[PDB]
Amino acid sequence: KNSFSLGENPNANP
Repeated sequence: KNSFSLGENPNANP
């Protein structure tokens, strides 16, 4: 079972 890497966008990013 391949674990997917979540790309979370930074707090208050322009």
